Amino acid sequence: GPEMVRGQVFDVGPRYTNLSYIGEGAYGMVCSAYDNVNKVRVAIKKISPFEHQTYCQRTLREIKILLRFRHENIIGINDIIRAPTIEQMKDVYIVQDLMETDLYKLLKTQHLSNDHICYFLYQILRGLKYIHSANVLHRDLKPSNLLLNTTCDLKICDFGLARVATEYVATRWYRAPEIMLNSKGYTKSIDIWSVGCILAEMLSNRPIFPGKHYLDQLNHILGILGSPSQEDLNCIINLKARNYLLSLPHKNKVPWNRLFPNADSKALDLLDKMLTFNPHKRIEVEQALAHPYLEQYYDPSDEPIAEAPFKELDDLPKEKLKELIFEETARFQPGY
Ligand SMILES: Nc1ncnc2c1ncn2[C@@H]1O[C@H](COP(=O)(O)OP(=O)(O)NP(=O)(O)O)[C@@H](O)[C@H]1O
Ligand SMILES: *[C@@H]1[C@@H](C(=O)OC(C)(C)C)C(=O)CC[C@]1(C)C(=O)OC
Repeated sequence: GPEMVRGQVFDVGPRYTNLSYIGEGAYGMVCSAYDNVNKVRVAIKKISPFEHQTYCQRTLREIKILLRFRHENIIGINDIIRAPTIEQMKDVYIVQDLMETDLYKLLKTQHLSNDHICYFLYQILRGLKYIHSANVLHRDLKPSNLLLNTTCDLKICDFGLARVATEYVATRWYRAPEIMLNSKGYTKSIDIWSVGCILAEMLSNRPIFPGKHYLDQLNHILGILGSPSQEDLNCIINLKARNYLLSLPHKNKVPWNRLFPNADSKALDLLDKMLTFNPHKRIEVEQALAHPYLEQYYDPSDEPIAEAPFKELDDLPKEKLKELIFEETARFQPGY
């Protein structure tokens, strides 16, 4: 019958065999496998989203975007397996290139040198430059979706929340303050904040803004950035959120070099421009790439961009979204 892993059906044979559990997100279970047709190792993510409108959104968005992106620092989709009829389709298997680990797992075991922080940071921004050039926001960057192979190549993954320029997630320590405040008008700078948070974690092997909920999270951010300036306050669109922040006790800014006393000063300069409360003043991806911290790797001629930008699913019921997912995956079926 179907192949099985940890008591879960992984029906991807006969082409894909030798499944080995890797890990699990909040939505997908991921295995390595062997592709007997191309004679290569792959990863396969199983998702079962059709009972939940929000899971269907995640699935459709990830498939749609990843199939149009092609970049060394972004995971590609090789193949997609699902049932030959929509009525039988309950699971979707997304076949991707196999990576060895992710930044979350690496940081649990290793303290990175500065040269490795620069390289990983550069690869993040190089992928993000292409993403943002397509007018796409990733919106959920975090260490666990920064995949790594043995050659230390880095590929961004997990585009279920991506959108052209929310919902429950397993972590929001990497979310920009405006996400927790304004609740609308999200820009490319929200990704830059997330990258700033990842840079900080690579510098200390600890998350910079942990917190049990949004309120606690904002207190962590404010406890380091200090109370928002007048100009900062004006860039908050929702007046009730602005009044909330006005209600909090005053907080002084903690100098970055007190938090990271041994870090390279160039790294902290870039971190400061990334973890800027005001999204309009936050450094942009191409400016970050050209920052002196990254001069060993910066090479605009080898930092490609998308040919052209992309240019809604919240209203669609889950039955409509399942039709759309069936349609989007037909190109991997025989007889399309
Ligand atoms: N192509 C891949 N190669 C190797 N490991 C992978 C690959 N894709 C995912 N993983 C691992 O599997 C984990 C879960 O993948 P992910 O795509 O984030 O699942 P998700 O449930 O859909 N979203 P999330 O809950 O945010 O993690 C990742 O954090 C990696 O550890
Ligand atoms: C990284 C070093 C390494 O072992 O990578 C990790 C797995 C620890 C991240 C190494 O062996 C020499 C230098 C590299 C390859 C590197 O990327 O330097 C820029």
